[PDB]
Amino acid sequence: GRRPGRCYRLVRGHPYPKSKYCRGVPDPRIKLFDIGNRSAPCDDFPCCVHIVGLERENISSEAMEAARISINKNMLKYAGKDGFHVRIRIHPFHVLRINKMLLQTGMRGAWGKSYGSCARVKVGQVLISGRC
Amino acid sequence: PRLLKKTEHVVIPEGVNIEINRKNIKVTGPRGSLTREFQHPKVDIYASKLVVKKEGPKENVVVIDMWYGNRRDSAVVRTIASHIKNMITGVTKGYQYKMRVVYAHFPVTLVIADDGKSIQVQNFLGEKRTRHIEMYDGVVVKKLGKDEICLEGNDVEKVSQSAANIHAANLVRNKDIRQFLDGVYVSEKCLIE
Amino acid sequence: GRQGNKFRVTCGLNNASTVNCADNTGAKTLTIISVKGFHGRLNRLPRAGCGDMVVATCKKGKPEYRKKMHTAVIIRQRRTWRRKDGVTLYFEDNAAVIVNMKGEMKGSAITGPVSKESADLWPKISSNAPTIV
Amino acid sequence: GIEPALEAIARKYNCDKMICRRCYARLPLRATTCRKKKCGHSGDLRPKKKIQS
RNA sequence: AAGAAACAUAACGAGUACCACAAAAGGUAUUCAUUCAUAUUGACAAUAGGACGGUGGG
RNA sequence: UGUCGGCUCUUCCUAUCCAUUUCAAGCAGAAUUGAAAAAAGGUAUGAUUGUUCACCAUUUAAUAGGGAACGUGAGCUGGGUUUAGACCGUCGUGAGACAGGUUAGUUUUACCCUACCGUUUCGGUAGAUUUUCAAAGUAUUUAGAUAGUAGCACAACUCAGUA
RNA sequence: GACCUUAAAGGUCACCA
Repeated sequence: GRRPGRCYRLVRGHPYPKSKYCRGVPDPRIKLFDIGNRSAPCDDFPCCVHIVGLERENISSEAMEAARISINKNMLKYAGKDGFHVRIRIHPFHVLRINKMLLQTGMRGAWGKSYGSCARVKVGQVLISGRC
Repeated sequence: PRLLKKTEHVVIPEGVNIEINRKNIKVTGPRGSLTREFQHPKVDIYASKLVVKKEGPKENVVVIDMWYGNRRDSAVVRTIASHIKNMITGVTKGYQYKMRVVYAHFPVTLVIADDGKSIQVQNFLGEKRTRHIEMYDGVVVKKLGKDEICLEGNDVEKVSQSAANIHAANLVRNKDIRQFLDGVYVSEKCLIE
Repeated sequence: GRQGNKFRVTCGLNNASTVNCADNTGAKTLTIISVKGFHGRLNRLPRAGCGDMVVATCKKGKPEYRKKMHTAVIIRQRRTWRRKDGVTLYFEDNAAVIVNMKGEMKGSAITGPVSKESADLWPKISSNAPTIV
Repeated sequence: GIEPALEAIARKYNCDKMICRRCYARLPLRATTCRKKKCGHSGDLRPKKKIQS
């Protein structure tokens, strides 16, 4: 049971990181951010491509993890393990909030609970980069 | 892009006489006459003498010309030229479409009228309904051998559509067409002469 | 298992109509539940005439037939119905015989007259009928 | 009871065509685009499945 | 209110902001532009021919 | 602004259940499954429950999903809910409380305007002048802008125990 | 869900329509 992606797409509110004031935050889906030959010398791979976001929006941790797996499976099949190095350059430091409602419930007197994590990106910000 | 001038030409052979009246070409040959109307408001059809060979002499041609006009319109210049080329071919060496009858178990008997303006397909896949299929004017059916017929005529559009009408009247319905390979199919299309 | 068509026979037997069983199968009476081939309508009750195969339950009979759903054929009815040749006809009581889907009668004998319409529809009933009226 | 010569002309008229995965419509062999307008002129097509035994 | 040039228009497409709605995606649909290759002494499309021997390994 | 459901009746939507026309299948036939055109026509009978819902037994070509002030009470009913009588259980010292259960409980007015259905009365259409013509009145015979629209479905024989 | 208590577990409330 997860809310539609359109609920938490727009960048709203002050940044709300996980700290001593924000407790009970679920672990983000994505844990590995550098994939491929992370130890390859700077001269082996001269090429460079980027994914540049053209929108100011929230990117959930699930979307980054799905993209990380998608590139991993496709790139391993094509260029092999030791022929590419992809680094994800957006981290889920912003924590979303959900106000779950159970009619015996309070109507509007409540402040949301932690729901997930997302990366507040902006226009022209590099999301994922890779060298081959 | 818009083309300043797109042109095409058809070579008129000796036994062919062509007269044009406001995009209405009439072609007369040794096998008869053929009139068609090309109602496109942006083509100029006129007969002239042109050198179309690399080092050949002048010859009577029909020039289909359309001036400044986009690629949607310009495509019709060669379309009309092909129609006129087909019309010349029809009145000199007419077309014929050799259709063949394909059956698995039930034999199909073809009954052709005496004059040849109608056919009759009987016992197609055991069906009791008998198909008639009328023929266009100028198209004549006849029986070549066994399970083979041919439609003779001067206009390819009349001969080709009449041949397709025969095939389209003998379609298998509600059955696997990959297994019940039945009907009348055009084996090949060729010229009488 | 029925053979051929049946002309118009006005249906005087409704849903929940109790008929008699003319067979020798130990079932006495059946009550019609629904009629095979009946085309439904709003608030309409299922209707059966002579020669109509109905679905009925036996509420009176020997234990292997009571409190069960069987299939029967109306052989006679008290409702007056008209033949095509201008003959107006009706019987003394509503009766039926138990047949299956294939049309063979479960019993071996029929007591009382059997109408022509039910006799022609089902060849097995006519063979075991005493008289055909 | 059909000779192989007549098989070729019958199969071509019936079997040797491509099928749009979105139109569902019958398309020629060398086509590269769903011809019908309803399917959006899609670009992914598959050959008609051959019979087998 | 007249003239000018274009991308549209074979469709209930377009048409006076706030305003009375439309998205991701797809298209050998069309227009312009950029980058690369072949562009001729002969590219692409087409018609005609060869497409091979050890080797059951152009 | 009379608050549930059912009964009666009309219309509308298609995100279609059947019938009609097509395309696809891992479609041999039969039975099926996915999709397109199409909303003109059909889409039932009962046991239990106030029920909407649900679950069973049938039948049918099918027994599809929805809107119209959660359509419809000066259209009905009053089963339920929801005053005032009474009973039980739990709670409360008590009066009393209970989305806890049970039983009995008044359903008013159209004669007004419009809508709809039928039905009368009065009024009436501008440009021709061949007296074999033109016009007005009365009467018959016709005419047809527009509006509605109607026929559907199934079964049996033969095809054929054939493909 | 809310309040209370224990070392997750219970206990009381969840009403007028």
